[PDB]
Amino acid sequence: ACDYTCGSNCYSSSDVSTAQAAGYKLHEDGETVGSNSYPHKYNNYEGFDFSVSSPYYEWPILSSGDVYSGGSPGADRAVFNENNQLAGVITHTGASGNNFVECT
Ligand SMILES: Nc1nc2c(ncn2[C@@H]2O[C@H](CO)[C@@H](O)[C@H]2OP(=O)(O)O)c(=O)[nH]1
Ligand SMILES: [Ca+2]
Ligand SMILES: [Ca+2]
Repeated sequence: ACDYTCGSNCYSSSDVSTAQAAGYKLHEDGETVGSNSYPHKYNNYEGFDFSVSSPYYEWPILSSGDVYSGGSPGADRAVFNENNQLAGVITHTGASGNNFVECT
């Protein structure tokens, strides 16, 4: 079973932990990858009810199981905060334009 389902994508907690660890490390070292410069601040325009404190940062999580390194980011994102706490897993899949909806 999936711990997180983003559209047709199935993720386990380990997938998210691995993605988050890579994103958080880049954030701490003040480095970014990809033309869209990940990881970067997530403003929460959507108004999701995150249970952890801000600031929030978004980092791509890939369906292939591979850690994002600069190519096409896809539709799914792991959102973490300054204390390395997972805020949530979101996706553009099933959402209009560049909006996000939460993964179930
Ligand atoms: N939809 C959305 N985009 C955000 C948010 N925070 C930052 N962004 C960025 O604002 C712009 C319009 O959505 C994009 O550059 C998007 O970045 P990403 O495209 O890298 O997610 C947010 O809370 N919601
Ligand atoms: Ca997996
Ligand atoms: Ca692989």
